Amino acid sequence: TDNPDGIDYKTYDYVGVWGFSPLSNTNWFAAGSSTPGGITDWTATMNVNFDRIDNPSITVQHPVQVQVTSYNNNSYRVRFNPDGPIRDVTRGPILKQQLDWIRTQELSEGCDPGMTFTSEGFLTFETKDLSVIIYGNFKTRVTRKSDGKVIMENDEVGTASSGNKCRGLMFVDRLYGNAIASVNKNFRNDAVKQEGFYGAGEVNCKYQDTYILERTGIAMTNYNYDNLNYNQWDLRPPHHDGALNPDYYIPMYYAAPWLIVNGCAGTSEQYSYGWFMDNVSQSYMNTGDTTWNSGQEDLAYMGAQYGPFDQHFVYGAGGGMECVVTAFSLLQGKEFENQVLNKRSVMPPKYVFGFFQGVFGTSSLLRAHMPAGENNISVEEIVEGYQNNNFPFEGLAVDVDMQDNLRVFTTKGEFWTANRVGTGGDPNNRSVFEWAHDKGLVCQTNITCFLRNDNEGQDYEVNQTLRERQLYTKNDSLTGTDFGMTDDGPSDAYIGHLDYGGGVECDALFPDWGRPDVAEWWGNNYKKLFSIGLDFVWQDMTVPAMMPHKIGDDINVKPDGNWPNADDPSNGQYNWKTYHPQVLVTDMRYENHGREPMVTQRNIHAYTLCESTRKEGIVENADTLTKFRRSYIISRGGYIGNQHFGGMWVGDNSTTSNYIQMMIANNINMNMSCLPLVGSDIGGFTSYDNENQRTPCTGDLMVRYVQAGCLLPWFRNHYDRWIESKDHGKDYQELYMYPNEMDTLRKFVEFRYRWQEVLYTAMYQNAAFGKPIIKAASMYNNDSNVRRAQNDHFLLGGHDGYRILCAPVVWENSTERELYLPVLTQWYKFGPDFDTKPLEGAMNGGDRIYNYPVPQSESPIFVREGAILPTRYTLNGENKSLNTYTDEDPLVFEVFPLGNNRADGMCYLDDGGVTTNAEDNGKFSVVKVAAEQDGGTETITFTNDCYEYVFGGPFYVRVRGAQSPSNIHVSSGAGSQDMKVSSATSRAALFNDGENGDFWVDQETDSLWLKLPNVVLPDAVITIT
Ligand SMILES: *[C@@H]1O[C@@](F)(CO)[C@@H](O)[C@H](O)[C@H]1O
Repeated sequence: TDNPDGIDYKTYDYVGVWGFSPLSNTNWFAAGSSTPGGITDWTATMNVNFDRIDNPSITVQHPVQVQVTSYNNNSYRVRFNPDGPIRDVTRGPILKQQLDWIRTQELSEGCDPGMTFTSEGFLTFETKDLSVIIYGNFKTRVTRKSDGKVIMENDEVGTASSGNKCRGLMFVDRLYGNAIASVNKNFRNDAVKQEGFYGAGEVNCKYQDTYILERTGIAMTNYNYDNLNYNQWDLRPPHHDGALNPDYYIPMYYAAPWLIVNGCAGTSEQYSYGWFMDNVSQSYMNTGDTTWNSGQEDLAYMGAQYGPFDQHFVYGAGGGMECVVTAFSLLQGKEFENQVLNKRSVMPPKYVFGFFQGVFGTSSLLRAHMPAGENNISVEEIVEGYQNNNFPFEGLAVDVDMQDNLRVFTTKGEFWTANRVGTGGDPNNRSVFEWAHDKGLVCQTNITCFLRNDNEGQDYEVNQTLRERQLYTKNDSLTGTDFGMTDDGPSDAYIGHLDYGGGVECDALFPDWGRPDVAEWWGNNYKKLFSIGLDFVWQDMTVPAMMPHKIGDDINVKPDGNWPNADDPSNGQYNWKTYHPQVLVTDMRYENHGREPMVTQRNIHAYTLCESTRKEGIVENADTLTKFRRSYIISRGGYIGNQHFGGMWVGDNSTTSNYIQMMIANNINMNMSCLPLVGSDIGGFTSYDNENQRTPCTGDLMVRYVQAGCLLPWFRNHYDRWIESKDHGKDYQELYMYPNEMDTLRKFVEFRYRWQEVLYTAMYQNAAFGKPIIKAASMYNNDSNVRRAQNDHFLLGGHDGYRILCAPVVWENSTERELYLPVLTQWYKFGPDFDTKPLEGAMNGGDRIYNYPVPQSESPIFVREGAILPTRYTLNGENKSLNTYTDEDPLVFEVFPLGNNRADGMCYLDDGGVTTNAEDNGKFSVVKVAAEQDGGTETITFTNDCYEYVFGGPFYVRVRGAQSPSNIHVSSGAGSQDMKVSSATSRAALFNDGENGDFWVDQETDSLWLKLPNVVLPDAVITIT
């Protein structure tokens, strides 16, 4: 039954950060006083008296829960509901079952937060490193035990004569609105603390000409949006004139109400903590922005258009911002389901780390069946171009082009080898996906939840069963709004419009996700694609991203590009490029709880789509998958918690230097919002040349794009292609189309391929421990200079996740950059060339190099001392896809020069996702290695933490800076032997002809290679004298 809490919904339209202003006080309640309401488990209740700040005699009472969530990881939670009872969400990143599991574990270890009400009514409690006090009006001080330092405090506002009111807890009188807010003191301007705020999902922020990482001193909003180019005109500030650049006040595709605050950076007294307002209505994060009077320099807040109020403060276990990220990912963890592998996120197939190509505007599988049309291309041509030119190349992102007339889950004849649709498994009529398997590729295909509704009487089973089973969103509201209607019906359906431009368009119905039965119906449609050879999913238009529309207009008519605007507001008539926000949706937050207008829950839609694809598509129907039983999702939208469904790409970027800068910042920020497998379209998706949209990306920009993206988790070149029947886009963008740059393009893809295990093992570090793959420079501790370098330096890889430094050039036509090397370690220049020549001399960390040289053919990438990295090569020397590697393609442990006479490395091994036995049954291995120099003796030790996956071929150790040994001894469960010099005199010969127990003195790269049998991998001691 609709609106069960009896809310009066006051706001439906978007409200920019210019119109959200808690610090203006008027009509806001804040916390005035309280009394104790008891403690159950680790949850204290305070009965709080809220007073109206501009009239403190107007008062209301609500219960406020304060809960310790983790003692060891120093986290706690504050929640209340000004609109009804406090309720646990049944879907979302934070679930009570996980909180319960964490509390049960810590209790069994004797953790005691000692939560107590003092006799004065104040609440006090401790965690491992912290001590908290909450006074009568909710004024809060969080103190660090070791030094006494106050690391966080909430904000109070004075009144004329009625006492101080605490702005830590705020909500708008329900006579006037529905918003909520929470305000902290912000020490950004403090000379010593110099607080900086980080995180926030996909927000872009310009400073002068450059896009930057930090999110200090700015007003932001989470409001999932079809935001092509990151600067959609309807998102402009009131009365904005001239061009709109992407910038901090524009919402993006991923909803991330999450910041990590970092102060006293680089000193022994650094502190960090993360702040999450777990709300799925439009939310706001202001880190001290005066613009529009939205906030105040010395305060920070989070808020949202709708309740309930639920926020988490996360300080982490160890020192540094990375520890904040690992603790956040624990709160969202699946330890409560006893995951043997997928604890903090879900492991992809190895092939997800390959190089992919998407094209929007292919018109067939084969050249033989391609319809004639200016600039038409076949999938076949694309594969040829990469394969004939020896690119490492994983396969394809196959767009809505392959579908029958935009009906999702269909294909058309042109995308089969015999030019007609079959049901799969016919060797004389292969699907695009079957044909791609025979080329050694895998594919994703674009799926959205628009179910085409205008079918001209033709049969489309997906839409028909959605109808028949009453599973679509209805056209109901509390406002009597008329969302529109077509001749197709049904008469009570919400009907939207999908618009790809250039006439590529249709009417659609949508699944009402919170209804029981919907998630299962949806997952089952994927059988129709899995059984014809599809490997993984590309999840698009997820807001869901509807054609812009105004109430009263026909379903297929959009308003003037300029509307709405300040002089002519939406006034409850614009759809804000998704559902008209008054539509009653079955509640996605709370099961079996009724319907609410979509305005209350916008930012949960993408998350729920992905969830349903993951559980009911990929997992439930895993039997219908052909070549790889493990699969994955790469989604355009979502909410905090998406890492448990798959990874992300940052939608529709463009082809300029600024988009490279944004790609890098987005990747780092998304990693710290616990979404690690993320990327942006390499080369930019949209056209960029205003005098002729068809102009391709320049050679030099593509090189820089590829260089910047090559060690980022998701690596796909994808673009809008101009073709006769879809006349927007660029002519081409494929790497093989760049003859002058081909050699460079190719060698950075090879470089990535060699480090496939670095990426895959970082991914395991994330699934298991929650460590971000990509590290912000400021995650590197005891360094006072990283913060300056942080826009375009990042780190990754190796046993701790900090063994590789990247500082890619972020400007076209530029052959130098300012380089900063983190201090108290030594660095070695590396990159695609260094595989086949010696290292250069050590570079001293803490060095700043102005105008450091960077030819187009190079990019700045450094390997830290003490690193041992797993590295892969093809046995034959040809470039192949990841998914066609076997254990006979060499695994090689490269030992870089030692740090303090030591080096360390880790490697995760499984079958790559051929089966799901690694995550279902524990079938994986984790090998560690160490090297120690002690006088004239070097010892290299291999150990395992589990060895449940048997690596099937020989493996190597490549020691850099070593030459001829006097003797090498290997000890291992399988007894022990001395090694002998190989008869092989080259690397290809050692790989193919060399015997197990052979070593090779590689003078050309100044390396010693040792070849070892597979049985000594899990446990060995190697003594080099
Ligand atoms: C979804 O939309 C398309 F289908 C067409 O623009 C894709 O090619 C895009 O990458 C994605 O945003």
